[PDB]
Amino acid sequence: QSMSVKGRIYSILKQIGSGGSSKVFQVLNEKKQIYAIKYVNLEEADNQTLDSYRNEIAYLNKLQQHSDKIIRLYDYEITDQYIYMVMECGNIDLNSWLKKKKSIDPWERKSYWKNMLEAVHTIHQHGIVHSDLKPANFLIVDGMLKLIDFGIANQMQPDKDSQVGTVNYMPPEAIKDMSKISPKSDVWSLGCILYYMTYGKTPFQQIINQISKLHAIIDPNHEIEFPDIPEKDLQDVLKCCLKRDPKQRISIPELLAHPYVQIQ
Ligand SMILES: COc1ccc(Nc2cc3c(-c4cnn(C)c4)cccc3cn2)c(OC)c1
Repeated sequence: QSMSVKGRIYSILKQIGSGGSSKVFQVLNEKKQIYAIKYVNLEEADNQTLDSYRNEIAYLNKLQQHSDKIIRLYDYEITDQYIYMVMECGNIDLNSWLKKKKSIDPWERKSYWKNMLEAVHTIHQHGIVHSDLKPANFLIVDGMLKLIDFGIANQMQPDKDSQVGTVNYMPPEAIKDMSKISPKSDVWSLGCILYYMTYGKTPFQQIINQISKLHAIIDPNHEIEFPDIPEKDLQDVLKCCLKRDPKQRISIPELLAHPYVQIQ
């Protein structure tokens, strides 16, 4: 099968992912260049869902010129029935990659981390707080990590359980506030991803019961374990990201001036 976007024809190689009323396909243009096209079916979409997709497209377009750590959006077609977004095609998402890998290279972990900070910092500059960061929001595109979405609309999974979620990256202030959400909330989630890339587990994964897990995340008495590692700077980053008090938690601008990101 093939699809048309702004008078340009793309042939479908395969479906990469799905989630709700959206599908992502690996496609080729006439010159045999690879792209990823995101198709959103708007036929059963409520005003709230519509506005979320409009807001996600607007921010992707706006952020193109600000950072190359944001996934490229080349073109799009939006009607009342559907949305087509032509984007750069990545090799794999970070969650699928972390599930495969037995061990991560220290240099690779540092380079990916730098990319994540730059991408998240860019959205923060524009007043966006993602609030739902997790490895699946990151795409590996020829050695560099790029942010795929802004947490504004529907997330997707590779191609399966539509019920699947994770509270493993959720910050304490988001749970306590039941507005406490700030850029600091994304620092905690990034901290959890880096903790996963360092210890091979998220800080609270060992807790089965979801209620108990949420209780441990907000409990000041539940001490997060930071076992000794050769990179002392990395250990400091982790501890600074995973402070329960968001006022005491490190900021992204400070994380970008950290020895861990700036020094070999
Ligand atoms: C698990 O296997 C794969 C994961 C990702 C890719 N690339 C890819 C995924 C994209 C997703 C998306 C879809 N699902 N997720 C989690 C992100 C959205 C938007 C653009 C994308 C561009 N490129 C892939 O391409 C061969 C294979």
